[PDB]
Amino acid sequence: GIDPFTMGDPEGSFVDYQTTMVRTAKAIAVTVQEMVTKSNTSPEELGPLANQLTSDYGRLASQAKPAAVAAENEEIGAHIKHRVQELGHGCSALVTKAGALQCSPSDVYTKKELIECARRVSEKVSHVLAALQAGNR
Repeated sequence: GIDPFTMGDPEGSFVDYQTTMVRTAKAIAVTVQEMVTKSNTSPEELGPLANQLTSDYGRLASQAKPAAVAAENEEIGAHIKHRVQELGHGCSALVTKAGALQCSPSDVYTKKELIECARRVSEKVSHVLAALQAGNR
C-alpha cells in the first residue's frame, strides 16, 4: 500500500545515506569529546581515540559519495562533500595533537590545541548533520 520500494521518492533513498553518516558524525563528535575529557588524566587513552577518529572519518567521508548522488538538492549534496573536506583537515589536525600529547602529557599547549580542535570538529560534524537534514525529515 504505497511503500518506498514499489513507489519510492528520489530523496527517499537519501534517508539511509543521511542517517548512516550522521551516526558516524555523532560518533566522531563523542570521540573528540572523549579526547578533551581523557586528556585530563589519560594521554594514552588518546591513542585508540586518535585511531578511532581516523577510522570513522574514513567512513563518514566515504558515505559522502553515495549521499551526494542521492541528494535531490544541489546544496545538500554539495555541502556533504564540503564539510567532510573540511573535516579531513580538522580531524587530521586533532589526531596529530592527540598523538603529540600522547607523547608529552606534561605539555599544556599540546592539550590546548586538542581542546580548541575538538569543539570545532564537533561543530564541523554537526554541519554534516545539518546539511543532510536540510530536507527536514
